[PDB]
Formats: sequence, structure tokens, C-alpha cells
Amino acid sequence: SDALALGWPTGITPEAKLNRELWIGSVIASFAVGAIVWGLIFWTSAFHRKKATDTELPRQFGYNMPLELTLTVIPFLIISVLFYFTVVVQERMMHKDPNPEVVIDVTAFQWNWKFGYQKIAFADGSFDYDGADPERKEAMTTYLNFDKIETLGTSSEIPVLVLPAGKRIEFVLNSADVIHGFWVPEFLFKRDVLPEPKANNSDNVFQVSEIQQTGAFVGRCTEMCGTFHAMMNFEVRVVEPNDFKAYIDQRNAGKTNAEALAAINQPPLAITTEPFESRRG
Amino acid sequence: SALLRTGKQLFETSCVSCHGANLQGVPDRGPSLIGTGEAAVYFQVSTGRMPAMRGEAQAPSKPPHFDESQIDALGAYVQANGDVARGGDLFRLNCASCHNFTGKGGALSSGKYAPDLGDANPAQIYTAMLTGPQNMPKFSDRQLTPDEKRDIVAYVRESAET
Ligand code: HEC
Ligand code: HEC
Ligand SMILES: [Cu+2]
Ligand SMILES: [Cu+2]
Repeated sequence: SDALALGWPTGITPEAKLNRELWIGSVIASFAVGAIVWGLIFWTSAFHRKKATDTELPRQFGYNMPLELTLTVIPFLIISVLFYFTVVVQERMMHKDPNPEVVIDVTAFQWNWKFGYQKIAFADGSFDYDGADPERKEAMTTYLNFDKIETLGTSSEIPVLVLPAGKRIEFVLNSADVIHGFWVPEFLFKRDVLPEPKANNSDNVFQVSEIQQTGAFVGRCTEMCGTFHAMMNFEVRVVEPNDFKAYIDQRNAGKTNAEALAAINQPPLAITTEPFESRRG
Repeated sequence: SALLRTGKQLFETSCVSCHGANLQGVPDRGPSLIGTGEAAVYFQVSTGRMPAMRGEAQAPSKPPHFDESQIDALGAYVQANGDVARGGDLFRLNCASCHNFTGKGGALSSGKYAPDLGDANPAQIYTAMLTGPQNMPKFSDRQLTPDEKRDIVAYVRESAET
């Protein structure tokens, strides 16, 4: 249940909840076989050299050709019942859909996670923002995705990303300088952001099917960036779908997350993480 | 304030040759101002056909095209209209793409250092960032708030002085 899964958080997407169902396939495979091998090494501690079989060397047997064939196929069929479930689950992931229902650029620059919003089309067909200006992009003579509802997140603001909690979400994963990493640990999933993903034969993007919980969760950076790699914390918020429509309408007129999250009566700063004292000074 | 009579006569003496509100050297860049302001029009464009006339540091010299009262007056005449932590993060997010390691995206030899910026000061940097030079697009209003512009200007200034 909770102890057999060695510390995984309960997934909030239905694709992450499939990992935690597969992670307790440690029981069927690892801790089962890992107790058989302990059950033979600690079984040969009742086989000491006692003072009766002292002038008699043992049977001196070296080749048992039925045993290296039975105990080869049995480790082979366990990794043949794997490479089935770990192909089905990664095919449940890596999945795309031409109605993504919100598209969020993440644009991991050097050390503080500049987010941003692109086109969004709910299943009701009611919101339909669709904002990503190409005229700002033509000021750079690139691969980055610029837009107008971006969340900057300076060194003391600790960027809070807001996304609804019943809809499909797409994360276009870009980076300005170095390969960083994008890891909300509650999304039991992680993809490294690259400088130029379409030039590196990368896939650049992933999608979650929905979110099944409300609240607000931590996000960290994983692949190493440099000095302040431990300071790149972002913090998603899974607001209601009705509070998300009131988030952008306060934000489209132009405010900040200290003011846009206040109009939907939610704590404006990050509540599961906070800026570091070792970096601000 | 800046004397607009001095500003008109300075425009006629030194800028009418390439600019009649137009530009004869790069046609579209004459009535085209991005994030136009008195501070930006005052700041010497670091790239393009003509470099800023001001002598290095704003010191008196024998080849200055102008003195300070003349600059302010002309910048005003053209302008008729009729936290270092934040600074470092803003630099990395918006300017590192072309100015990584204090360098220049257009030319490797060209740099953001004071020798490259001559008579640089915080105000001159802030102004080019606001509306910007020919090489980099304007940042004020469009991309960065005043605190962010102020912080990034300070960070660039401290990095170049040290
Ligand atoms: C996509 C292009 C581009 C971006 C983005 C850009 N710049 Fe520039 N910058 C230039 C070019 C080109 C020059 C050379 C001056 C010219 O264009 O004549 C320049 C020159 C400068 C200079 C003067 C250096 C000198 O010696 O003359 C400063 C100061 C400067 N930039 C600051 C910034 C700051 C601060 C940012 C972001 C926070 C930034 N730039 C982003 C293209 C860019
Ligand atoms: C009183 C103000 C003023 C006078 C006089 C002036 N300029 Fe400029 N110049 C500017 C400003 C401000 C810019 C920055 C571009 C902008 O306005 O967007 C600039 C930019 C330039 C650039 C492009 C540099 C770059 O990197 O983008 C060239 C070339 C130039 N000027 C040439 C000249 C020449 C040649 C003269 C006179 C023979 C001249 N200028 C007189 C204000 C002036
Ligand atoms: Cu990172
Ligand atoms: Cu990192």
C-alpha cells in the first residue's frame, strides 16, 4: 500500500497514478527475488565448518547443467513480464491530443523558471484565450516561445504557475541557456528541458490527461544547471476550473501573481516552498 | 527644463543631414522609435552607422559633437510626441541570449564593458534597455517592469565597473 511503494507521493494525474500502480511491481519482482537470494546466502550460515567433517572435503561438484538453464529462464521471464508493463505504461504516457485544453510554456532560463501561457480551449468551448504574440518573437534574430501572460519569477518571487484541475494540460519544455530539469514530484514524471529540442532530435513536450486533486504542489529542477541549482523551485497550483477563468480575467487586464491570486481568495506567495535566504542577500 | 530653441538649432546643425524626421541611411528607422523616451533618445546608440558623439565619460574634450545642455535640448526637441538578485535573474532570463559573458551577440569582439561603452553610467544603460539600441528590441512596457529594468541596469553596471 504505502510502505511497499518506497516513498512515492500519490499521483494527481491518472498517468502518474499508473506509475505508482507499477512501482509496487517492486513487490512482485524485486523484494520477492531479493528475499530468495537472501534466503540462500543466509541459508549458508547453517553450513559452517564444524569439528566433525574436518578430514573430509565435500562433494566437489562444479557443473549442474539443468540448474543454469532453469535459473536462467526464470530471471528471463521476469524481465519478459517486464518490458510489457513498462512498454504499456510509457505508451500511456508520451501521448498527444489535438485538443490540449491549455498549453503552458515553461522556458527554464538560468536559475528561476519563466513560465507562460499559450492557447487554451476547454471541452465546453467557453474560454478560448489563445495568446502567444509572434511579433515579440521576431525581435530575436528563435526557438523560444514568447507570450504575454508570462510568469517571470525573479529571485525573491518564487514563480507560482496556475493551471486548472479538471482539464488536459500541455507543457512545452524549453530552456534558454543550459539543460535544466522540470520535475513536479507529484506528477510522477520528469523531463529535462534542452536549449534547442527540435534541433537535438528531442520531443520537447508532454501532456497530462487531467488533474484529480486541488491545491498546490512543489516543483524542482533536477539536471544540473550551475551554482544556484538548488534554488530553482517553482510551485504549481491546481485551482478550480471556475477559479481559473477568474484568474486570467484578472491577469489579462494586467496584474501580478501577488494580485491575481488575491482576487481568487488564495494565498499569493508559494505555500509549499519559499525563497532562500542564502541567495537574496 | 531643456531649452527647445537650443534643441531645434542643435538638430539643424548636427542631425538634419541624415534625419528630417526620416532617416536617409536606414529608411524605416527614422520615425521608428521602440519604447521612445527622453532617456533613450539621450543615450548614444552603441551600434549602427553613427556612434554617440559625446566624448568618453562626458568629460570636456576637443572633438565633442555636443555638451550636456545641448544633448538634453536635442533629446527633448526630437521627443515632441505630437535588488541585484532580481538584476541577475532578469539578465539571465532576457539578455544572456545575446550578451552571455558580457559579450555581444552580433560581434564577438564587441562587449558590454565600460571601454566598449566609453562614458557609460547607470542612466545610459537604463535608457537603452527601456527602448533599446538597434541590435536589441525595447524592453520597457512590452517585456519588463520599472523595477526589473532598474535592477538589470544596476547588475550590468556593477559587472562592468568591477
Ligand atoms: C536579441 C538581441 C539582443 C537582446 C535580447 C539584448 N541585446 Fe543588448 N545589444 C544588442 C546589440 C546588437 C548591441 C550593439 C549595439 C547596437 O545595436 O548598435 C547591444 C548593445 C547593448 C549595450 C551597449 C554595449 C556597448 O558597448 O555599446 C548594453 C548596455 C546592452 N545591450 C544591454 C542589454 C540588456 C540589459 C539586455 C537584457 C536585460 C539586452 N541588452 C538584450 C542586442 C541585444
Ligand atoms: C540629438 C540626437 C541625435 C543626433 C544629433 C544624432 N543621433 Fe544617431 N542615434 C540617436 C539615438 C537615440 C539612436 C538609437 C536608435 C534609436 O533611436 O532607436 C541613434 C542611432 C544611430 C545609429 C544606429 C546605431 C545602432 O547600433 O543602432 C547610427 C548609424 C546613427 N545614429 C548615426 C548618426 C549620424 C551619422 C549622425 C550625425 C552625422 C547622428 N546619428 C546624429 C540620436 C541622435
Ligand atoms: Cu534548472
Ligand atoms: Cu536547475
